Amino acid sequence: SVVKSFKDLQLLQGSKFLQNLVPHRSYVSTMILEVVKNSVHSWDHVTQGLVELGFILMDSYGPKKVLPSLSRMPNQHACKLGANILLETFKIHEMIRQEILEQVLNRVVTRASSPISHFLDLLSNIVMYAPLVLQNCSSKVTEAFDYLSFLPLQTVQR
Amino acid sequence: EPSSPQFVQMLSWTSKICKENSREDALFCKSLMNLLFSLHVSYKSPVILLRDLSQDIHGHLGDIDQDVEVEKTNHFAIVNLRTAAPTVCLLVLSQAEKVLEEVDWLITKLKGQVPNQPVEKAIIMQLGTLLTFFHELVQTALPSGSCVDTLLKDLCKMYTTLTALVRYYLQVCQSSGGIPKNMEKLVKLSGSHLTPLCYSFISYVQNKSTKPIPNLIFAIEQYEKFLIHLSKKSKVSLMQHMK
DNA sequence: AAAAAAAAAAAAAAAAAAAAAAAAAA
DNA sequence: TTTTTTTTTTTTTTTTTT
Repeated sequence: SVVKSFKDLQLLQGSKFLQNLVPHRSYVSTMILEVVKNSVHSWDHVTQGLVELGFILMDSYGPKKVLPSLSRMPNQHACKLGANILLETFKIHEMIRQEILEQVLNRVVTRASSPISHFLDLLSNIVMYAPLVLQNCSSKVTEAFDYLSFLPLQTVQR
Repeated sequence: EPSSPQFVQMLSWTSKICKENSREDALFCKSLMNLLFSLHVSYKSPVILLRDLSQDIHGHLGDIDQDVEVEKTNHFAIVNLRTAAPTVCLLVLSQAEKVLEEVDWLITKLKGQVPNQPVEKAIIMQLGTLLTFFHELVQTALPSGSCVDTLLKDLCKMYTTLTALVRYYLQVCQSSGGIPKNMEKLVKLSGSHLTPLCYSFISYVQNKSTKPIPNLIFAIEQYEKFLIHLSKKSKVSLMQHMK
């Protein structure tokens, strides 16, 4: 339901003839990012499923072809919807830090053969956003320092 | 920005270069036509430009029956015997494939829908203009490279879109009751103009001496079968328009 | 008034895309 | 003689059937 939405949006944006007919529909991307805003109050039931959708979108649609439009642009846009789900979910839900942050790190550290640039982007965003909110969930970082020797060099620099 | 006057200035300049300068070198014509199309399709539907370019291809290449004297060189100057035969045909058929994908998306959303009337009016307008476009190309003699099988595949896509359209008409005809008149002219044009010359083109490609031609004949017979069911369940005889 | 092989998991087939090789032109 | 393009092949992914 997310990949179909991005295919539809790419098809309309590439052609004016379809822009004249079809009146501007909300897409599943904007609806999901509304769910993450809505869930702040009491909806903790929702947010453990937001985290699983985030990492299913990133895990399934991340790059591999560099280690084209149709294999690239509705898969680039889903994988960057994933990171947006997890970064907006990380900011407001003060209890699924250490469930995103130990799972981002667990994909950066252990995979290291498949391309993982998207997780380093997400980890950069998560850190850079607030290291003030990461000093309450910091030991998940310093347990991946002990695995730094065995990584390839570019992953260590990154 | 695609609504700016500088967009229209760039589109007019590109079109003027396309209307004057010949330049017999395939890569230059291909990249310049791609620039023109890329500008055009973000402004308005390209079907007029596709129609004129098919007329140029028909005028340069000729006909299958070798007794049709047609020359329409006035339209677009970047059309040559060494340019329009290998390279321009693939580009105009690829853009036509894109327009067929767009109307397929519209047809599928119109099936799922049951905002109603102008949508289907624009759909049958694009299909009519593309029908005249395809009518101009089916009579021509293309080289036996990728061009002929690309024409068969895109004609299969054309007939598939027509089949899906009359399928939506089969879905909708019970609630309202009746066929709009523009659809009647469209099915007259598809029966009279396209399909006999499609048969003649199959004979033309077959006589000169394996998968696309069975696909195409299956597509056209499924079109005729769904048209039988529509002409029964619509209280109108659309086979007197057909041959 | 006529139409279908869909029947939780797995396997096979088809399609598409990417890479490699070969041929041609300067 | 080299570089680019085109054509073919192989691999991977998705869908449909048992």
